[PDB]
Amino acid sequence: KKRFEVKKWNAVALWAWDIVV
Amino acid sequence: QEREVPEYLNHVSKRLEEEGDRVITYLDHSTQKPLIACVEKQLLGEHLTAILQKGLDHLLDENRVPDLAQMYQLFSRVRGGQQALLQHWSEYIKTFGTAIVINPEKDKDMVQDLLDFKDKVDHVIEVCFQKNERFVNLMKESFETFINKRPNKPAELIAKHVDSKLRAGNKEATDEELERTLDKIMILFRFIHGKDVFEAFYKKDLAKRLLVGKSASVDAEKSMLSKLKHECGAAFTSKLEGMFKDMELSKDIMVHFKQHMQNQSDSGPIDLTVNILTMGYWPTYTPMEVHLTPEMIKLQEVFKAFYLGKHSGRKLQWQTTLGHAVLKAEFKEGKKEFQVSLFQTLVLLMFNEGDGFSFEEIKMATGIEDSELRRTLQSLACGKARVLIKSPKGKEVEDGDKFIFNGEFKHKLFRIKINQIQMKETVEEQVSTTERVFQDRQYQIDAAIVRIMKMRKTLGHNLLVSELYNQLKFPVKPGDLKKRIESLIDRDYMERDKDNPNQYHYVA
Repeated sequence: KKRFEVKKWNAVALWAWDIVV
Repeated sequence: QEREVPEYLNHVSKRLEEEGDRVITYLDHSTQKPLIACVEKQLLGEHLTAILQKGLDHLLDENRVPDLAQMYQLFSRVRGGQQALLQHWSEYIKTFGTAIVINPEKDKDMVQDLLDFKDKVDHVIEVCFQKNERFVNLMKESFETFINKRPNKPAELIAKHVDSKLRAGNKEATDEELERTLDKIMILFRFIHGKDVFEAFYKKDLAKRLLVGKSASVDAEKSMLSKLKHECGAAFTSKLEGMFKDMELSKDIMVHFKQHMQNQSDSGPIDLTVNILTMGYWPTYTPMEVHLTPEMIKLQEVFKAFYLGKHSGRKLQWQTTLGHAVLKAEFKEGKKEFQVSLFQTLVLLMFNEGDGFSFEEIKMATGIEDSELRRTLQSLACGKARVLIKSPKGKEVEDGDKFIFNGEFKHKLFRIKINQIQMKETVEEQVSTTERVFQDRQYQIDAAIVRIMKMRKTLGHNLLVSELYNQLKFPVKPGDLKKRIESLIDRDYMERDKDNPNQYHYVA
């Protein structure tokens, strides 16, 4: 369909704090 | 004074061996021992330095294990010659180790040479010194005295080489050697000091190893967690086990999401994958301003939706650039697949919608910062331009990149893995990953000195240095000692005792 057909997006990330300091 | 030191040593050897049989046949046993005492004084007595500094280190560098064992005999019999052996050869250890790490122009090869000198001195102990232990004492003392002097050239070069040994090749399939050379890593770099910079860099290394490519072995990393747990604090290997537990949490979320799309029956080609982590046990990551194709933003919102469940108390701060991804690539003369990085994946995403973009909206519609995007265009551009083609050629790059995506593309393989970037890093990336340890020792030494003065009120500075050196896994500079003295005075835990920095008190 496109010049790169999207087979895989993969990521690493962080889940973040939510409690007051 | 005529023959060489080894020649004279062999002469001494044979001439002492002559004097036995003189007694054995005809001369007297009770004067054998006076005879050898006198003769050994005549040959080896009073010549325990001019034989034993040069002709020691000369034949150690020449490493003639026969004559090294010969002199080990010929100076383990004698009156005290092994003391001269230990001192001259231990200074030889210090200097012949010191001929590695003090060289700032020769940092491409440091770790292998350190391994080599370690191996050589070990072999000279185990045969040329016949597993005597005094030599081992002088060895370890000399090594640590040496590497207390440069802490943060080695541990970083050592970390890079540890990661280099944690790579998955076709050449190595015996991790036993990598277990044994890993044992040499632990034992030998216990001589190497400044282990907090190695420790944080190993967080960076597991990040760069999981996040692109694959590790040398599962048991290799498990054995390293168990081994680096030793020789440091037991709160110094909490982050690493936290890494592998966070990886197991992300895999469990993966299983949960795949089961929750088992009844939705995915048959589409477009994939989303986020391995989520906590900031307590990992390298810290802050989002940088980058531009994402809006369907990825849709996937970000889907990621929010599946993110908000399962121990809510969770709130987005996402990363969408740090991974690597497999992609099929259209060209002429065949359709092969790329294993590429997100910095380059965005580049390739725009080279679907059109061919003909230029570095202005390549700067903009990616959004990518200059430091990342230059090195992004140092991969598959600045040379080997058959996918991307960049108008400056060579190492030098100017701001005028003009792109037209190429129809032509040739290679003999499928799964075209051209991805240096994320298994590489930049100079100021390393420098900044060091400064996140530099003024991170501040609270460490703050806690240590407040506990010291909460324990002992008076302590001179030349003893504070020693208690800190006892307590910590890195050597603390004299500058940082002034830094913590002044900041403790700023926060009222020190008073200068007797109006000089000779002594202190814990009064505020």
